[PDB]
Amino acid sequence: AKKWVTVYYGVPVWKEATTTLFCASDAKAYDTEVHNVWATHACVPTDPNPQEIVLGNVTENFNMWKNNMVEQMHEDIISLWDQSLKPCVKLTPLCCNTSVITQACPKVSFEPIPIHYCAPAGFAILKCNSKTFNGSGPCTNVSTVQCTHGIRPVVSTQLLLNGSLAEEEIVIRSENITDNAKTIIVQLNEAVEINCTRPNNNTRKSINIRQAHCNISKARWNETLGQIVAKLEEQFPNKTIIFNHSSGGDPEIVTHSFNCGGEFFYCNTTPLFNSTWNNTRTDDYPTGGEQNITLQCRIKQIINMWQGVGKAMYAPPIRGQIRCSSNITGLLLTRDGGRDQNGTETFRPGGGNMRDNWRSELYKYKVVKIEPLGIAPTACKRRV
Amino acid sequence: AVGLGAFILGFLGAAGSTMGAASMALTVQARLLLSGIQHMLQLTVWGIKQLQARVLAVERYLRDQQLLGIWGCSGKIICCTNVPWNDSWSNKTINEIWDNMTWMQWEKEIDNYTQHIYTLLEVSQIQQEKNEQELLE
Amino acid sequence: AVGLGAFILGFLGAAGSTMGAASMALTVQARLLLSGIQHMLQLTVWGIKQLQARVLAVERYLRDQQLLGIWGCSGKIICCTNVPWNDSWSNKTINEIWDNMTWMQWEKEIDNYTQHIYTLLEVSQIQQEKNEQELLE
Amino acid sequence: AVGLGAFILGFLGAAGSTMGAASMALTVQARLLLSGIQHMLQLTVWGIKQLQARVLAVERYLRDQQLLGIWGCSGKIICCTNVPWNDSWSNKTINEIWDNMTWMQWEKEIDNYTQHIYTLLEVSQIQQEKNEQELLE
Amino acid sequence: KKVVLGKKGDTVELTCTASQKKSIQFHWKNSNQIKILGNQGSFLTKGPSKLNDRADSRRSLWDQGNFPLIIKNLKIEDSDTYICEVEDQKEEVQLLV
Ligand SMILES: *[C@@H]1O[C@H](CO)[C@@H](O[C@@H]2O[C@H](CO)[C@@H](O[C@@H]3O[C@H](CO)[C@@H](O)[C@H](O[C@H]4O[C@H](CO)[C@@H](O)[C@H](O)[C@@H]4O[C@H]4O[C@H](CO)[C@@H](O)[C@H](O)[C@@H]4O)[C@@H]3O)[C@H](O)[C@H]2NC(C)=O)[C@H](O)[C@H]1NC(C)=O
Ligand SMILES: *[C@@H]1O[C@H](CO)[C@@H](O[C@@H]2O[C@H](CO)[C@@H](O[C@@H]3O[C@H](CO)[C@@H](O)[C@H](O)[C@@H]3O)[C@H](O)[C@H]2NC(C)=O)[C@H](O)[C@H]1NC(C)=O
Ligand SMILES: CCCCCCCCCCCCO[C@@H]1O[C@H](CO)[C@@H](O[C@H]2O[C@H](CO)[C@@H](O)[C@H](O)[C@H]2O)[C@H](O)[C@H]1O
Ligand SMILES: CCCCCCCCCCCCO[C@@H]1O[C@H](CO)[C@@H](O[C@H]2O[C@H](CO)[C@@H](O)[C@H](O)[C@H]2O)[C@H](O)[C@H]1O
Ligand SMILES: CCCCCCCCCCCCO[C@@H]1O[C@H](CO)[C@@H](O[C@H]2O[C@H](CO)[C@@H](O)[C@H](O)[C@H]2O)[C@H](O)[C@H]1O
Ligand SMILES: *[C@@H]1O[C@H](CO)[C@@H](O[C@@H]2O[C@H](CO)[C@@H](O)[C@H](O)[C@H]2NC(C)=O)[C@H](O)[C@H]1NC(C)=O
Ligand SMILES: *[C@@H]1O[C@H](CO)[C@@H](O[C@@H]2O[C@H](CO)[C@@H](O)[C@H](O)[C@H]2NC(C)=O)[C@H](O)[C@H]1NC(C)=O
Ligand SMILES: *[C@@H]1O[C@H](CO)[C@@H](O[C@@H]2O[C@H](CO)[C@@H](O)[C@H](O)[C@H]2NC(C)=O)[C@H](O)[C@H]1NC(C)=O
Ligand SMILES: *[C@@H]1O[C@H](CO)[C@@H](O[C@@H]2O[C@H](CO)[C@@H](O)[C@H](O)[C@H]2NC(C)=O)[C@H](O)[C@H]1NC(C)=O
Ligand SMILES: *[C@@H]1O[C@H](CO)[C@@H](O[C@@H]2O[C@H](CO)[C@@H](O)[C@H](O)[C@H]2NC(C)=O)[C@H](O)[C@H]1NC(C)=O
Ligand SMILES: *[C@@H]1O[C@H](CO)[C@@H](O[C@@H]2O[C@H](CO)[C@@H](O)[C@H](O)[C@H]2NC(C)=O)[C@H](O)[C@H]1NC(C)=O
Ligand SMILES: *[C@@H]1O[C@H](CO)[C@@H](O[C@@H]2O[C@H](CO)[C@@H](O)[C@H](O)[C@H]2NC(C)=O)[C@H](O)[C@H]1NC(C)=O
Ligand SMILES: *[C@@H]1O[C@H](CO)[C@@H](O[C@@H]2O[C@H](CO)[C@@H](O)[C@H](O)[C@H]2NC(C)=O)[C@H](O)[C@H]1NC(C)=O
Ligand SMILES: *[C@@H]1O[C@H](CO)[C@@H](O)[C@H](O)[C@H]1NC(C)=O
Ligand SMILES: *[C@@H]1O[C@H](CO)[C@@H](O)[C@H](O)[C@H]1NC(C)=O
Ligand SMILES: *[C@@H]1O[C@H](CO)[C@@H](O)[C@H](O)[C@H]1NC(C)=O
Ligand SMILES: *[C@@H]1O[C@H](CO)[C@@H](O)[C@H](O)[C@H]1NC(C)=O
Ligand SMILES: *[C@@H]1O[C@H](CO)[C@@H](O)[C@H](O)[C@H]1NC(C)=O
Ligand SMILES: *[C@@H]1O[C@H](CO)[C@@H](O)[C@H](O)[C@H]1NC(C)=O
Ligand SMILES: *[C@@H]1O[C@H](CO)[C@@H](O)[C@H](O)[C@H]1NC(C)=O
Ligand SMILES: *[C@@H]1O[C@H](CO)[C@@H](O)[C@H](O)[C@H]1NC(C)=O
Ligand SMILES: *[C@@H]1O[C@H](CO)[C@@H](O)[C@H](O)[C@H]1NC(C)=O
Ligand SMILES: *[C@@H]1O[C@H](CO)[C@@H](O)[C@H](O)[C@H]1NC(C)=O
Ligand SMILES: *[C@@H]1O[C@H](CO)[C@@H](O)[C@H](O)[C@H]1NC(C)=O
Ligand SMILES: *[C@@H]1O[C@H](CO)[C@@H](O)[C@H](O)[C@H]1NC(C)=O
Repeated sequence: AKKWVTVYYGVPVWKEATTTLFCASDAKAYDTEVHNVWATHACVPTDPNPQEIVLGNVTENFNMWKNNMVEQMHEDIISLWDQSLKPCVKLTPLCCNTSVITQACPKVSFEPIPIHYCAPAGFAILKCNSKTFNGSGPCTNVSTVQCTHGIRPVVSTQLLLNGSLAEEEIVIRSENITDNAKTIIVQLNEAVEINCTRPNNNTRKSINIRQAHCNISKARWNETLGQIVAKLEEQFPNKTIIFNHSSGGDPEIVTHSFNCGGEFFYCNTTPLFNSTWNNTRTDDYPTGGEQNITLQCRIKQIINMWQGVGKAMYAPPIRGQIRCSSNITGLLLTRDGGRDQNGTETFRPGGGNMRDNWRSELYKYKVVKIEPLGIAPTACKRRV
Repeated sequence: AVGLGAFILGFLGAAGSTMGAASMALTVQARLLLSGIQHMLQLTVWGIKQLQARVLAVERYLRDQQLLGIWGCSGKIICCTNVPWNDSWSNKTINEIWDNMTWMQWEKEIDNYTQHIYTLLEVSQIQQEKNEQELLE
Repeated sequence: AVGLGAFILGFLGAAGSTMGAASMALTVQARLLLSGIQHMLQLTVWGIKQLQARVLAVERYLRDQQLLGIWGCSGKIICCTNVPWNDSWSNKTINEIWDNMTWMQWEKEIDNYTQHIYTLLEVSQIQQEKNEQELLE
Repeated sequence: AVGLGAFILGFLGAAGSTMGAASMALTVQARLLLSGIQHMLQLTVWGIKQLQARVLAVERYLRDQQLLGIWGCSGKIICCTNVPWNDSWSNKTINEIWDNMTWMQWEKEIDNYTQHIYTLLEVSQIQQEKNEQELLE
Repeated sequence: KKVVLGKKGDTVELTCTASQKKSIQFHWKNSNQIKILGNQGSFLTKGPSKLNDRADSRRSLWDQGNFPLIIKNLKIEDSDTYICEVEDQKEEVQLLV
């Protein structure tokens, strides 16, 4: 009638763990392009027959802002870039003198390959399959996989490109939606195409070639904001939603940015974020009939690096045509709060922290280890 | 079987099942098991990765089966000891725990005591060995 | 050894040997074992196939060694139970079976009773466990 | 653990440690383990070679664990028997052997007697089995 | 609060610190919770503040666990409580002009 201690082995219990993940990708390895070359000696071929097992009635606490899978992706991408898109001059502080590297800038083809992260033997990845998962709550539909979906390592600010879309609705995720010091990641359930180009007809100016433009469907952009606003309205029900331009700081934050080949496209996004929303409908995007929002873009040679503090110079632009066709799949917004915000909330483009870009894709995954040895009370006794 | 829980070393049951239900399911499956009633490089690469996972699980299994001898539980999936539950570790009854909780919830309920309990189990085994050798004289 | 029978899980003897002869041969070989006294792609492919067969046999072996605990025979190659033979299952004597029959012939002789016998073995183990826990009070 | 000795089946300790020291170290490590507290063809080739070594060690381990049942020591890393030391095999005391010698030195000290001892162990087990079955009547 | 007094026309360096030296996100806000400066990745950002054309930071020190806010050309209107947010901890310094 006494309760006795019983040791059980093979108990289906797991704990959070941090291990080194490996990767896989559909690299071709003969295209000379940077990601295919990197992937050739970094990642393995993908799993020809991946499997996923749904765990019935399992509730798991996920937290996208404490996810160590992010750190590994961050480090792999930095190495990918440093081994490829080499600047002519790399200038960094050393504390505080400067360390300077001078080296060649060959031009290379540069286009992302989706990379799958895979658990090593002894580890497994839990995936949250809820379509409404907000990044930090419990997930009630959890499955086990070895590998993640492939993620293209697109490096950008303000607007997240490519990667993936939400299943049903725009989902707004923030560690603390009210502290004004977190990037709000807005995942869209529909992509908005952005077409950027410099169509081989440029000249040079001196005393241009560094001039390009991007076309955004007007109808899709305005519809997209209306849906974002509806979700923001629910979060902030008595306030006006204002989309404004960026607040200042380094050009990589102030303007959008992306990289095609060696072209860094700093683009003025003011035309996308200049409006005041009343409930879910407004003006400030007049129905002129053009149906094309155009951004002015520049190609720069001296840029601030995203992988650390410092500046770097890249060789001047390609004389032919540059074409990029991307999917806007999400936004990085920050809030303008404060004691004097008398009935309004202002949202501005943010980003610059490449970890936020990677959290927007890795938020559904958690790495765990199995701990099969457990103890529970019983009614049996050992004979002694 | 061995695939329960959707993983090797998930042997005793599905995650999400109660502790009690998992035990009953295990017994039924054990009876059934004893009654007895397209080519690419990536196949090589993943074949090796799959074998490494399986070999490792076997090595860990065998190691733990011998390590548990330190508490007098070697060679077992389910053991039984002579250490009293001590009440304070958990105020729930046998039926409350086994009928309503799953294994993860249970471990969360008592993970502030498992290092203490492991120590007590070792001490009991030492005393049992000592007593037996004293009797054999 | 483990290659007897020309297969893994053919451990107890050569196919075609009598049951008795196989047992004696096994004992002799066990004593000897303890006394202790060209590159092509297909090598990769078949190396993996061979490992898969070996890993699988080990996993099955270990699983069955634990499943048999349901009859009180865990961790054993040769067990011993307290269930009477019941005569009707086979009218042959111990020497007739062990000296003249091989294992396949024997299984053919009694395969109309093994599901019945398996049930009886489980029942005996349950009663044995119950009795021991009743005594320990 | 299992990597002690720098090899599989070096389980009981580092080569060069004394027999006594190795035993103590093993106990400590066992407690810790239970408390729980770049792509080229040659990767394929060596991945297979590594798996073959690991699979083989497991198969040998399991085989020996069952073969030792012939002396009444199946399923064990450390056994205990009822065969007297007989003095002449080694004139050293328990402390002299365990405190100062390593395992290789010890085997060198008595390798003229191990075939004799193995025979004695088998004989004792046979007599023990016989006695138990005679008692059970 | 730490109190630092400057004078109209001067430059003042106010600081936040960390025990960890590198890759630390921090923000500076005023007493009305308006952002002035902050670190996004490796980049310096500015908030919607009256100090945007005067506030700056020595980026080279960020990997030393030192995250200064520098206000150039101080005015009497800048006297306030400045709040550091570094990692999990907060710090407050009062600036008088
Ligand atoms: C989101 O995903 C999409 C697709 O899923 C990505 O879009 C791709 O972006 C790349 C970047 O440009 C683009 O690649 C070009 O395709 C052209 C089709 O034939 C190629 O001709 C071109 O190669 C030339 O330009 C490269 C520039 O660095 C050179 O390195 C290369 O050697 C070639 O250069 C020769 O030709 C040019 C012609 O003007 C000449 O000037 C040079 O001197 C030289 O002679 C690129 O391969 C893809 O086609 C895009 N895909 C699609 C469907 O459009 C998108 O970028 C992702 N988003 C982000 C932000 O990454
Ligand atoms: C909004 O911007 C888009 C650009 O993304 C405009 O679409 C482009 O419109 C031009 C108009 O001439 C199309 O040119 C056509 O190209 C085909 C190619 O073979 C050619 O045969 C035709 O004679 C003509 O030159 C261009 O293809 C088209 N771009 C795409 C991707 O379809 C769009 O028209 C702009 N909207 C408005 C209202 O202007
Ligand atoms: C190919 C890889 C295969 C896996 C190999 C795993 C090897 C790991 C060995 C771990 C040993 C743990 O540590 C040791 O375990 C044995 C297990 O009986 C215990 O031994 C205990 O049981 C045995 C048999 O019941 C008794 O003879 C002994 O008197 C008793 O103390 C020791 O008291 C303990 O110190
Ligand atoms: C890496 C892969 C390794 C292979 C893993 C194989 C796992 C398969 C587990 C099958 C479990 C079968 O089912 C269970 O077995 C244990 C085995 O002791 C039995 O347990 C029985 O023996 C133990 C120890 O002797 C006692 O503590 C228990 O009181 C008694 O009932 C259970 O009564 C039975 O329900
Ligand atoms: C996938 C590969 C896995 C590895 C497989 C290894 C198989 C090797 C089998 C070797 C058998 C050695 O030989 C045999 O062992 C068993 C082990 O209990 C001994 O059996 C002894 O123990 C058992 C259980 O304690 C009793 O039921 C039996 O009465 C007693 O004699 C036999 O007396 C001996 O003849
Ligand atoms: C939990 O998530 C899984 C994964 O999306 C859902 O199962 C999928 O359901 C679709 C429906 O057509 C199938 O096509 C998929 O093959 C299923 N996937 C798997 C892995 O089984 C599942 O239904 C979700 N469960 C709940 C309760 O929402
Ligand atoms: C995600 O949703 C969960 C709810 O499913 C939120 O967690 C709740 O937060 C409120 C805030 O006071 C608490 O009172 C609840 O108890 C929390 N519930 C649970 C189950 O923890 C969570 O904060 C949301 N996360 C995000 C990033 O928005
Ligand atoms: C989210 O951010 C808000 C704003 O900083 C936190 O709430 C503040 O908590 C401090 C703690 O002393 C209070 O003094 C403030 O008055 C609070 N502000 C408001 C507006 O209530 C909030 O706790 C944060 N939430 C989480 C989960 O960290
Ligand atoms: C991006 O959009 C602009 C318009 O906003 C496009 O320029 C127009 O193209 C049509 C096509 O015949 C011309 O008739 C218009 O006069 C152009 N407008 C101007 C102001 O010049 C531009 O071509 C689009 N970009 C791409 C790549 O097609
Ligand atoms: C960017 O270019 C793509 C094509 O590369 C445009 O998509 C095409 O738009 C025309 C417009 O009628 C459709 O008929 C085509 O079927 C579309 N192609 C595909 C593959 O869907 C896209 O609209 C361009 N973006 C913008 C903003 O104009
Ligand atoms: C976008 O943000 C800017 C910066 O705060 C706003 O501009 C300020 O508007 C107030 C309104 O009285 C002026 O007093 C400030 O001087 C303006 N700042 C600057 C630098 O001129 C701007 O109005 C915001 N846009 C929207 C749509 O609200
Ligand atoms: C983005 O483009 C807009 C133009 O649409 C720039 O805004 C202009 O900045 C000049 C600077 O003195 C002002 O005089 C104009 O009145 C502004 N125009 C409007 C419509 O406000 C804007 O600065 C550009 N932003 C970036 C980051 O380049
Ligand atoms: C916000 O930016 C948009 C970018 O399109 C501005 O829209 C243009 O406004 C001018 C004003 O005469 C029109 O001629 C253009 O045709 C509009 N563009 C399009 C694509 O229709 C918009 O006016 C700006 N809003 C505010 C409040 O300044
Ligand atoms: C919509 O406009 C009316 C006009 O007075 C204003 O009162 C109301 O607050 C506005 N709502 C939003 C969300 O801007
Ligand atoms: C979005 O486009 C539709 C097209 O008719 C227009 O009516 C609506 O007002 C637009 N939204 C904004 C914010 O202008
Ligand atoms: C944008 O999303 C659509 C959705 O199917 C996809 O087909 C298209 O290829 C995507 N574009 C890019 C650039 O990935
Ligand atoms: C989940 O709950 C349902 C409710 O009937 C049950 O049938 C199912 O077996 C449960 N799954 C697990 C793992 O217990
Ligand atoms: C466990 O039982 C002992 C018996 O005296 C008691 O002293 C001890 O406090 C109990 N443990 C806890 C956590 O109460
Ligand atoms: C333990 O269970 C008993 C049952 O009546 C209850 O009274 C007691 O308060 C429980 N202890 C705690 C700490 O809840
Ligand atoms: C087959 O029969 C011959 C007859 O002498 C015997 O020697 C041999 O061992 C037998 N083989 C088996 C498997 O028993
Ligand atoms: C087995 O023994 C029992 C003992 O009463 C007997 O009733 C039963 O019929 C026997 N089995 C067969 C197949 O005869
Ligand atoms: C069983 O063996 C005995 C031995 O004399 C024999 O008389 C009897 O007929 C046998 N039973 C059957 C069914 O052959
Ligand atoms: C070798 O001797 C040194 C002497 O202090 C000792 O510390 C070390 O552990 C010894 N190594 C082994 C394997 O015993
Ligand atoms: C072992 O003990 C027996 C006991 O009589 C003895 O006869 C035998 O000689 C001893 N062995 C050796 C090697 O002396
Ligand atoms: C065995 O040890 C004893 C201890 O005194 C010693 O006298 C004897 O000579 C030793 N035997 C041999 C062969 O050395």
